Amino acid sequence: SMFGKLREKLKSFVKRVEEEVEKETVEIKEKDVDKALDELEIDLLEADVALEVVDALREKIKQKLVGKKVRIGTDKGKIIEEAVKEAVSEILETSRRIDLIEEIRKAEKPYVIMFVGFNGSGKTTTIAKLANWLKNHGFSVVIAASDTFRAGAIEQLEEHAKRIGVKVIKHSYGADPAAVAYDAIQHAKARGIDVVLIDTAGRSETNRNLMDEMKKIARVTKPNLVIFVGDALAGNAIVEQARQFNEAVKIDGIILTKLDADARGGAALSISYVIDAPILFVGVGQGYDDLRPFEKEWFLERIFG
Amino acid sequence: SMFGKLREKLKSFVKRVEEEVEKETVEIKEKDVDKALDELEIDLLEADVALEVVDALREKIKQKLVGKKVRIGTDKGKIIEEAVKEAVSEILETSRRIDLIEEIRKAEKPYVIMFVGFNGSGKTTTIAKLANWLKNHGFSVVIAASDTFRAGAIEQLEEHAKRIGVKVIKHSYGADPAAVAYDAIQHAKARGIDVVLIDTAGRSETNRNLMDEMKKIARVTKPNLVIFVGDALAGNAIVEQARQFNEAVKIDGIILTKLDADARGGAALSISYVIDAPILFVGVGQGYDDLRPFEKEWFLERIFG
Amino acid sequence: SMFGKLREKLKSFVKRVEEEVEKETVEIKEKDVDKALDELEIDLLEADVALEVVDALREKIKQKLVGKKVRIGTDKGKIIEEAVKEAVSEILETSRRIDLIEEIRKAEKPYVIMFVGFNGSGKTTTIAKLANWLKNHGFSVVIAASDTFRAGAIEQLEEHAKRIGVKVIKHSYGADPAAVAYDAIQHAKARGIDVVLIDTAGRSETNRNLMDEMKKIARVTKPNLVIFVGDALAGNAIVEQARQFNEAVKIDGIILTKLDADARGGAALSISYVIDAPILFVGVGQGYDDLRPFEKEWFLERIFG
Amino acid sequence: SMFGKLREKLKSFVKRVEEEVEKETVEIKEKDVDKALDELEIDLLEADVALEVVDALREKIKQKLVGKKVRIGTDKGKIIEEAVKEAVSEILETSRRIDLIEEIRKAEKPYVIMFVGFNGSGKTTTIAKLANWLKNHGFSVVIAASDTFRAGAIEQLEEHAKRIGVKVIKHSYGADPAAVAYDAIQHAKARGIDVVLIDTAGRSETNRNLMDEMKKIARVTKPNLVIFVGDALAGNAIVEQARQFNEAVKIDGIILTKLDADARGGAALSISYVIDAPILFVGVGQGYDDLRPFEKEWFLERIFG
Amino acid sequence: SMFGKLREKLKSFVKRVEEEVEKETVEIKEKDVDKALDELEIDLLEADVALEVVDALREKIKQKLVGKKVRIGTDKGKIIEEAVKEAVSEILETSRRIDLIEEIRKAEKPYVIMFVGFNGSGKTTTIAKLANWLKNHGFSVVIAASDTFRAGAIEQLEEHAKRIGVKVIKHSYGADPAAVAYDAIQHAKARGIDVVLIDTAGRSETNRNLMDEMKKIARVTKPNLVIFVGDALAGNAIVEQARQFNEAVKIDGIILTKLDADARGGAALSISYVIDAPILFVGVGQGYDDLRPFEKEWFLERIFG
Amino acid sequence: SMFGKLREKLKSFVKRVEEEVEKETVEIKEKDVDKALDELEIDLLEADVALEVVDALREKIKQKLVGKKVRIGTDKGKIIEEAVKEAVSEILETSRRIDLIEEIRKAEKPYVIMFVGFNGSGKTTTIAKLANWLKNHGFSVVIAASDTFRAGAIEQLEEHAKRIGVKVIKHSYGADPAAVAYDAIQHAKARGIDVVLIDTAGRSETNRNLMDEMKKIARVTKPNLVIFVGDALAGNAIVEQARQFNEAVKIDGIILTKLDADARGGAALSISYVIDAPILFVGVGQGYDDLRPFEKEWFLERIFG
Repeated sequence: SMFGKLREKLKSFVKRVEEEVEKETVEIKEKDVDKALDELEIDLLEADVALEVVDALREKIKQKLVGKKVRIGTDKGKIIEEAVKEAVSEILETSRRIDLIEEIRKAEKPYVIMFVGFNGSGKTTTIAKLANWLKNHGFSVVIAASDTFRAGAIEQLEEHAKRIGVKVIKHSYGADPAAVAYDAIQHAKARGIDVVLIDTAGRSETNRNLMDEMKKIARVTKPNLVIFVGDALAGNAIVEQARQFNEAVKIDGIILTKLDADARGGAALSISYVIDAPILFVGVGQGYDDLRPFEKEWFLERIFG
Repeated sequence: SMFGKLREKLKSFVKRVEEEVEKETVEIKEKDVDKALDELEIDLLEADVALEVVDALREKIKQKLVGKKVRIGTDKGKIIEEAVKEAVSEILETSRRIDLIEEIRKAEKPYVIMFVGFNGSGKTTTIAKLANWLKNHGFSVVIAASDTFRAGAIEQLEEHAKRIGVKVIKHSYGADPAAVAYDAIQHAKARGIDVVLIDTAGRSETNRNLMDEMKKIARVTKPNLVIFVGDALAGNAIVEQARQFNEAVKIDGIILTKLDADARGGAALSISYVIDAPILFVGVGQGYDDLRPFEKEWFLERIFG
Repeated sequence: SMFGKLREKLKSFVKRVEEEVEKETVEIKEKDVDKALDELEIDLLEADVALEVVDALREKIKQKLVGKKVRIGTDKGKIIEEAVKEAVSEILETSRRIDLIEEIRKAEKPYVIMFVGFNGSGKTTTIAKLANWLKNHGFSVVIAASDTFRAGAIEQLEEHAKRIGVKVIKHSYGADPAAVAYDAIQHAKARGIDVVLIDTAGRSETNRNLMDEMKKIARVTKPNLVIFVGDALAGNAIVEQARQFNEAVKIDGIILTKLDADARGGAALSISYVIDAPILFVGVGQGYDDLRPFEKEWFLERIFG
Repeated sequence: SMFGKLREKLKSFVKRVEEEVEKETVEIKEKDVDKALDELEIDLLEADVALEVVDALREKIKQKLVGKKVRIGTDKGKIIEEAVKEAVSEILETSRRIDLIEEIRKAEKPYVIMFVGFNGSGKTTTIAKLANWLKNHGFSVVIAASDTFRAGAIEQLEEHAKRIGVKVIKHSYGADPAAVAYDAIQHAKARGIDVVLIDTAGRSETNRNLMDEMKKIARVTKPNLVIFVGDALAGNAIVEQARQFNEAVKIDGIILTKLDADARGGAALSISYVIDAPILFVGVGQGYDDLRPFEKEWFLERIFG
Repeated sequence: SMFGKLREKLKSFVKRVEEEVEKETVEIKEKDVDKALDELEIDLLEADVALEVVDALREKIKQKLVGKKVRIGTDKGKIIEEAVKEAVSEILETSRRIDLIEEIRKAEKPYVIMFVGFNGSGKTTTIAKLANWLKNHGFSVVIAASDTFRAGAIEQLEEHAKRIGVKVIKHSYGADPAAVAYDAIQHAKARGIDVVLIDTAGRSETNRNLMDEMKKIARVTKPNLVIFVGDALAGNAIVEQARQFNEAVKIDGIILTKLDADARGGAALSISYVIDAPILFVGVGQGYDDLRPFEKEWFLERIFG
Repeated sequence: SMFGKLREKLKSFVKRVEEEVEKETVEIKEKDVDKALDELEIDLLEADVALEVVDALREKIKQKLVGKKVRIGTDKGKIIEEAVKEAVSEILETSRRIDLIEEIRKAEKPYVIMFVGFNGSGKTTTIAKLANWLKNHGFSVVIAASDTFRAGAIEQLEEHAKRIGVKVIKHSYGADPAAVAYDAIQHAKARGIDVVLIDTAGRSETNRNLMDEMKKIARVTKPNLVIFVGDALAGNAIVEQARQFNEAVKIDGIILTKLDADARGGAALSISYVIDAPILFVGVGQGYDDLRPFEKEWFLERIFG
């Protein structure tokens, strides 16, 4: 339940190599892994795995399995499957990890966090849930409603924020996004508020280019942290989405929403490696505590079942 | 908390009439109500109230207040406010009510329900929640995944449906929507399943007009019930959305999502009167039981505080 | 200078018939006019003349010229050219004429005028100029800024209106258009203002269909007069534009802008006949008094030079 | 090779009924055909067969098979397969047939033919090929280039037409389509030309609605025959395309292009029944003689293999 | 009347600092200006002032006011208001000024001027008005109609140009823009004409990218001067518009239209600083002489009232 | 028949220079060629010739004709016309030529060829025709159907490929393009197939940028050869189309389709010079052998007649 397509293709690679070892102590032949890896590349490409992740996986798996001897009679599966597990693990932990709580505590207040992402990414609810998480840890929070052309989205943010006791700074419909965020930062300075979260637009407006707007807000607010948020069910999209954003304003961390429904998993496996930024939180449900700090070992076990 | 703009404008009308009675047993003069009602019309139009609802409100309020005597010394507010309450109540209960459970029990199985609405309406999660509600009442359910160009939306539906034990009938990406629904109906016939719910597209596709597609599915599946679903936060939209749908395929019932965040309320007040269909359920939160059967008196008290 | 293409094609028809009379008292033969009229139809169609106007012209010209004798030696040109002049004149004066000033004087105040047209039609400046014209005639005027998504257009209207002493009623960006117009009508009632002019949107908005919006405003404001405004330089467009509008809300009168630059003239010749509404004013320049009451004889002489 | 999906689903229905007869002189039971027909409906809907054709097929097949006795030992397949063949045949020959050559011979010249269809339908090459076919039969032809915003398409038409000795009437880029066609008709009158073919636009232009333009051309040219052309490979499209066109201007005949590559066949099977117009020619290749007069028996044998 | 929002926010900053000096010879404290400047930044951002202009203003105002002593009893307002005036003045006069008349006189003829800007900028009428201005100064002028897909715009240009005696070089609808401009330059060489003005497209065409087209015309015509034209009422737009253009072809000078109606003023204040090009002319009305050479002191007094 | 506009403008330049020599052994004066070349530049720009080709032509023609003496009485035309012929010839043969057959023979199999181009370019039929050409030369071929969102285009490719005995590798609708191509390369390795041809998308998809997709496929498949295909009738387009593609992935060779209908010829003359890649094949008809290897001398004679 989760990552089925990715898991099934990884298992099919283990079984192919195991066949070669059966027909065949014996040694695992490079020619045999090369062939099976060619089939795996086809499968992973169709499962939304980025090429550079496919290439890194080939490199790691080859280096781990070529030269290896299967003591005749033992359990092949686990030797081969152990190389694959290690390869996958290594591509997850490439990005330098970030301890949000320690970064905030040690920083001069307010710690300001800018969110980027396209509409449908789950950005607005993520911000409310993160505000709640921060408060449960003893931090005060204020939210800047800089998504100024979506009255509906702001109403929804306002309703979630009232419930958990965090203030939303907003101006009138169509206001300048950067002015709203700068306003929230001043308000936070005056009240000794620990963290400012910036809710941004997720689509261009008439003569207001999305990437240009993100650069302006970044220049105006000088964020401590830029977080990309992406919808895991949009497999064929999130990685290219994060590439565009990263190109306008460097991404520090990633949050993936609706991960519990992600039956594929190639994009989720790839994004951290490609963007070179750690996954900080995963959304795994519709309740507030359904935003969990990312746990590598939990992720790995969901991939391998 | 909810319907603030609507409530504030209704209260401002009560206060204006009360002023007239104070400056002024005295009698409440038609000229005085007419004037205050002109100001109310301006206010309700800016709060997304449909004109025909504004007109019905004027007619009812006028008929209830003109000729009425305020015993000098008593409480004016409650006499005037009582007319307004009755007027609003009468526009809510214009549509003939539908008892879903009794309609299903008495019908030949399967009872088939077609949903219509644009993307963003909350249609997909509503269907899962309604399936859950039906099961809690002893009905078996199957879902037809006829929204065949949204792989992400279907994954999400599949995940919710597995959790509550209802089967999803789906075909491959881009399949014919009507064929999927007809497939689910046959499957339901074979297994003695009580209810079939049809999850439809919410946007046009290249050479596949949304309204034309809805007519085809209706003709193919002959639904017992057609339910429009609409997002309450899209005040300026839901009523015109339902008008278009009603025009292609007659709407029997309405479900409004995200009502807990609706700080305005004019559209929600209007939609049943305009479409001449009862509101069956309201979405008031992110949990499954956050889809509640519509309760008129609860609604009225949320409007008047 | 003006209407050159139309004039040149009409003259070319006169010359062709005159040739036939020369080669040939003699009589003007129906076969000869029929042939020359076939060539004229080709020419007028390429000059934006609507088919039903082409057909009416053929019918009138044929009836006027067939059977007619040219006294051999006289001036042919003027006999033939006189039929054409009469035909053109008759298609201009098909619509029942409207005396705006007498309609206003005799009406119960305020007299309300709704304008319709697509952006680029010159609608906004036309309204200011008409307000000025009305004031020069002793009428008080107020303008409703119901084009609520164009901040730039409203600024421009505000600036023109301040200069001539007329008040503009406006709400905030994105407000409900009908509420603004109803507001201006109440304001006019309170101040004894003679005329209300309604400045409307000229393009659809996200989930706000232009024709649907025009019907709502009409229902809310119950205008005495609906005026279509169109840009004469958009030859291939204005007639179809007016057809669409007429279909949603009946057009009473037409104003054509930028007529002084119209080197073609087929559309301007056609529009009144097709819509069955008189041209009330023509825009012939950039100054305020460059909006002139339509004068049939002036128009005819501009066509024939 | 051709119509594989349609054929495979029809065969699968025959085999299901045959199973029922085997497990089971015996008689073919209505309950058995009903069930198998429910599965066929699912299959035909997914193969682009229109519902009303699915319904007519059910009606005919049921009437032909219910009550029928299979003499025990004989060949079931052919009895059942014979009913299906007859049903399919009857839906092909519903429209009254048109003998183009006899219609032209008996008509007053020029016989004018207007073509309608969206770009990509193969309309432009079809017109050239039909012109060639007409000439091989002794008719003179002229082509009106009324697709006036596609310089590339007209160049291609001009090149094909020069090769077969037919004249193309064209004006300058962006000219009025109706004026071009009326021009070609006059030219044809003057030269005693038998047939005029009108090449029309296949997409809307800025302020020039496609259906409105088609009505204008029809009114101006008064065609003897209106031919819809459609691309068979656009299965999910051609029927709705023809519906729209038929709605603006009644369709007399249909030509389907690229039929040799049509591996599906549901739309091609349906279109004549739905539009109530005969298929006149099929395009089965890239050479000029690859436009063949439609032959019902050839079509049937391609469907059944 | 003009620049009200900008003026009101600048005045509100003066009053805040003056309060601090009152509550408080005294000295003006940096902490006090810093605070008030933070509020000013919020206000100027919402008034369309570009960030780099906000930053330059902060830098200049701080440097001018910090350390300054208010002789107790004197007029504070004027000391503070004088710093602000100087700051604003310095951001206006950052770009090196251009004397158009002297540049033309001293140049080898023809002096060629290319205009860039999006449709709605007022580009076409600006060119006619500038041609008139040049002629009033003794220069001969020719206009290249390189906006070849807007027949309406060219008609309007032709009409204005005939009135003032300047020739328009134009080709047929849809012609190559660069060929038209090169044609006008040759024509000017042959007739000893002093100045060529190039009227360009203001929107992309099917497969004709606007910026790519501007580079081609620049390469073909080698202009002496490139002028950006922008509509002042499009506050949220002109600066980004000029950035894009500047990026494809370097801008030498700016003309702002409809400045008399500009009730905001932040964009108009910013554009010269951001683009590093002087404002050459302002449009302040609908008559020909309503295009005025830019006058810094007039501008400043309109800002401060 | 072909290249008429280009030829006519080149001839008009020869005649102008010849006039100068007549009015005038005499010598051909640089001033005379300069003038006539200015007129030629206007003409070639309007015929879709790229500026850098216009510039190279001027440079070559000037160098060849200036200083040249016409022996008085001889044939001027041929001396001048000979310079022009040489100039045109030199711009055609600027790109280093490619012998496809020798490149394939000498390469390690499979030789992989990636095609790029926008829809409507004739890419899909070109690939089938090239496959046929390769087979007639003794090479085995496989086609990768990487244009995965066009079911119709793939059906057509499948039908052409079956006829000539080449296999098409395809996956399901909407599959990952790069995975399909990598699949075809593995299949080719296993069967000893000489050449792999990659059929790519020609338009962007929702969140799948065309140029980004082309880079991915190139990275995944490491093609030996990248071929741009372009439609000659799209004069105003192909050169900019090839520029964009070249920018994402370097173009090695060009194929121009529908050249037999190209009545203009400026773009076809320019493209090789601008892209710095040879034309490998021209499409001159609808049959398979209507894809001809490019022949410079044949091309030149078609240009000059």
